[PDB]
Amino acid sequence: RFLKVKNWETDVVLTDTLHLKSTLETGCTEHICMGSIMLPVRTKDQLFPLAKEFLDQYYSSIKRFGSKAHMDRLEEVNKEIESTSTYQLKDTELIYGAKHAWRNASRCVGRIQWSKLQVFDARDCTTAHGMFNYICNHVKYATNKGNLRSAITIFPQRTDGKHDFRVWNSQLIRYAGYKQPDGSTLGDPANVQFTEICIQQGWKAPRGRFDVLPLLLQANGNDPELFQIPPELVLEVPIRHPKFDWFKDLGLKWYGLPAVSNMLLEIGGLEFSACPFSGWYMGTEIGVRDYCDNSRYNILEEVAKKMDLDMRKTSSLWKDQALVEINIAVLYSFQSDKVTIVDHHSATESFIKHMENEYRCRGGCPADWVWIVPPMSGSITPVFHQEMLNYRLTPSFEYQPDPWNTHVWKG
Amino acid sequence: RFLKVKNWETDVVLTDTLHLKSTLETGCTEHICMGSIMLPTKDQLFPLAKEFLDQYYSSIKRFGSKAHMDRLEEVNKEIESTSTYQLKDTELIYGAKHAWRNASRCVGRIQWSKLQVFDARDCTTAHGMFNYICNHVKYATNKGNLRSAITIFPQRTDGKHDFRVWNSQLIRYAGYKQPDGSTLGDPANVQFTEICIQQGWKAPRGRFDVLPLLLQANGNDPELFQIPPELVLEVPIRHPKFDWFKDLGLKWYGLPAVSNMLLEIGGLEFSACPFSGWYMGTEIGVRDYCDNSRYNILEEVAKKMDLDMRKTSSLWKDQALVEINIAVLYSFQSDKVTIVDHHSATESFIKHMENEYRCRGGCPADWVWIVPPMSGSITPVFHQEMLNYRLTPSFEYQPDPWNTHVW
Ligand code: HEM
Ligand code: HEM
Ligand SMILES: Cc1cc(N)nc(CCc2cncc(C3CCN(C)CC3)c2)c1
Ligand SMILES: Cc1cc(N)nc(CCc2cncc(C3CCN(C)CC3)c2)c1
Ligand SMILES: C[C@H](O)[C@H](O)[C@H]1CNc2nc(N)[nH]c(=O)c2N1
Ligand SMILES: C[C@H](O)[C@H](O)[C@H]1CNc2nc(N)[nH]c(=O)c2N1
Ligand SMILES: [Zn+2]
Repeated sequence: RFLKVKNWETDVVLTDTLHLKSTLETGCTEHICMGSIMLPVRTKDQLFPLAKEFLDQYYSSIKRFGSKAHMDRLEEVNKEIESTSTYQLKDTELIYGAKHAWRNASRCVGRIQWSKLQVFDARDCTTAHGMFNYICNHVKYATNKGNLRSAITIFPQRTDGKHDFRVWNSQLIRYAGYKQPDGSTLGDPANVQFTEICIQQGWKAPRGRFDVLPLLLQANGNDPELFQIPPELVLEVPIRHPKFDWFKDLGLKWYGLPAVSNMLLEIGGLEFSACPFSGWYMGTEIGVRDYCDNSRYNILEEVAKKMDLDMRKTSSLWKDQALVEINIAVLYSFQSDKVTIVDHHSATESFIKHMENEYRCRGGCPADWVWIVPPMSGSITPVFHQEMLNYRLTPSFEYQPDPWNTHVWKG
Repeated sequence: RFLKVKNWETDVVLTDTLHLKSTLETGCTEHICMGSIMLPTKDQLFPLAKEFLDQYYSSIKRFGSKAHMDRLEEVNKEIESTSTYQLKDTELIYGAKHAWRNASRCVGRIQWSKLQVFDARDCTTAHGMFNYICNHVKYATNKGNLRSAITIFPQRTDGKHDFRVWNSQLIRYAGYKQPDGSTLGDPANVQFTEICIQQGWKAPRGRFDVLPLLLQANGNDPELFQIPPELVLEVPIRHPKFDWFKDLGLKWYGLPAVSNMLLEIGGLEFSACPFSGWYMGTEIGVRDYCDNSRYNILEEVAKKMDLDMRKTSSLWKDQALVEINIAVLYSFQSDKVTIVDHHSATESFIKHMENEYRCRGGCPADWVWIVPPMSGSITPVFHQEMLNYRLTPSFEYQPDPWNTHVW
């Protein structure tokens, strides 16, 4: 079966066959599209076909499909599954698997980079202290004094679901949020709940606007433990504007390393519940969402006041004008400090070439338009005009419930 | 089966039950989402009529009444005898308003119940269509104080006598491919312009030539008519700060009027049903002016602003974009021509969505189309989960008549 996508700007038409290999469900039906919905213990029974599907893909990729090495490996995994109810991946398979989960991530505009991922195998880790050390090393490697390098650290896979490894932080580096008795918020309002957990767990909060949160780390299903990332490993960038000298006095900064730590990595049916991964920022993530969402730092008003825009009616587009200047400032600041960042024009242009390359060589590139299009200037980027097909391939990154809602406290 | 949508900015959760009444298919499956794809008999007819009449009679609190039953009775007999049926004026008006109410890609639906419906089912000739369209244009324009309207021509019979407006919109600018290899005017309209010329249009070969109407009545060959120039309200574009902006020579038309869609009501198909409201600024300033395949003016504007266009990361494109959109809104407002900015429009839509969930159990919405083409996440619709599904009455796409027409 063949599906066509068209780019309405260029009239380029692509043909997808890769979607034939999709296994997971989308959330949509013939009667309803859930394309804008944010969020729409395995028996041996279900496990071997998942292992087999993965190993077949791995051996095809190395041009050894149907080799004795392939057949022996299937054999070895089958016996390991029937004996132990699970199986261990070889380092090569783990690396291939992590790269492909990223390659398959339909919400990621950065995927041109997918084959360049440093994989840190942390499957020998046993304690929260061990997790802390692994994560410090990931932060140091990935940051690389501002010359950012993509990396993932993979902690032991799920067993019975009662011994999960989890990073309780949604991201490795994030700022605390504090709810004031008057209802105002200090810091990042998005992180108020997690900040409260940390305080409850014994974190001494400085109560400032940009306090780096401690790591809350869970090993082997035990209660999580608090650790402070060494401040010297946390690279930050003071935000200033190239023309507006008052912009520095807004007191803004941000961290250099975007590192998602709350997702689950599925490879060959195995589940890696703790798998922090990082790349580098696209400017709009900070300049549009982190700074300008009403529910985040929400600085649009203050900035517009300082530019002396007409703020009496929305039709002066004061919000849009200020948004642009803020995003110029983010990019300017990171570039000036030689910290890797990419603008939304470059990134979406690179994505289009990646997507086209994927169609030619892979038969498709699953992509979620709602996430791929940047949160400002959408139609002056080429992804806006690109039809996309969203489907789910494995290996994959998946959402999982927040650990505080599901954890059984040992005490 | 009962679906929740969440607003991630406000934490407000709405519960959708309205989707369970949807009939038409989405293009999506359990295995693939096609949310970003632009274009994904007596026995057929009577259940469609019944479903429609049931919802009509429910709407006026007369469900299960004798008048309900009598009407249902009358329609069924008419279908058995004549193979089709005729809508009562009340039903036609109800259906048209609900087609708009159901348009999942329309951000302006808070206005849905305030629609002026012109019944042109008595029309028989292309000259008649022209008169009805001129009257629509003049009524809807109202000297700049725009009023939403639809004009509805006779319904499809055997499919061989279709009424069609060949134009995709009532008011649009011609496009001409030059020897220079460049494109003059609106590049999106080169093909249709060629058809106009082939049909005898004497083209002015300018950059903002209002296309003539190509009107098809009763399945006959389309005829050419020029909308009276004094009925096409246009706005010269200037900027409140940049004096040089007027020198770009830009203008646009005040009346957004879609003429290529098919209105389905009660299984009946109205293949000619031009409708109009008023513009949201970004339609002109972002898409019409800044799409690379349209008037594509970003570079010229950025140069006049003397921006550093060496690096993408200067965001010169984004800066020029905002100023272009400031000029559009300022120009329409200064000339007192109705227009809405994307902040006001999306704020209105959130209020509408909440009304619809509260009073109807849902509101079908296509996020890909609802979120404005600039400044997406600083508008509230960006943070609003939406469910997209197809309800009738509806506006549907239909094939362009020049690939259909047996001349
Ligand atoms: C190397 C440069 C990268 C860039 C420029 C980039 C860009 C982005 C952006 C802008 C988003 C949307 C994030 C948001 O809106 O919250 C995203 C999401 C995502 N990225 Fe990438 N990314 C990069 C690297 C990576 C890497 C190394 C991985 C994994 C190995 C990855 C996997 C994902 C996944 C799974 C999502 C969806 C996250 C979610 O649903 O919350 N990305 N990326
Ligand atoms: C009165 C103010 C109105 C506003 C502000 C408004 C706004 C919009 C906008 C911005 C779009 C997207 C158009 C595009 O991107 O090409 C749209 C689409 C649409 N509108 Fe509305 N509209 C209004 C009136 C109406 C009326 C009166 C009707 C019908 C009676 C209508 C039915 C539709 C339909 C069917 C679409 C989708 C068209 C397509 O798929 O090409 N709108 N509207
Ligand atoms: C690997 C990767 C690369 C990249 N450019 N961005 C990301 C997301 C980064 C990120 C960092 N801190 C916090 C977040 C939050 C912001 C608020 N969003 C609603 C959820 C993600 C996201 C990940
Ligand atoms: C009723 C209505 C209201 C409104 N604000 N916009 C519309 C869309 C109007 C419209 C007018 N001229 C041209 C177009 C084209 C622009 C290019 N698009 C690809 C197709 C639609 C659309 C319709
Ligand atoms: C409701 C909607 O799905 C939600 O606001 C989405 C839209 N697109 C997004 N796109 C990105 N990259 N990141 C996001 O968090 C979101 N949020
Ligand atoms: C491919 C994609 O669906 C296409 O570019 C869409 C995106 N969203 C849109 N939204 C509106 N309102 N109008 C459009 O023409 C489009 N085009
Ligand atoms: Zn879908």
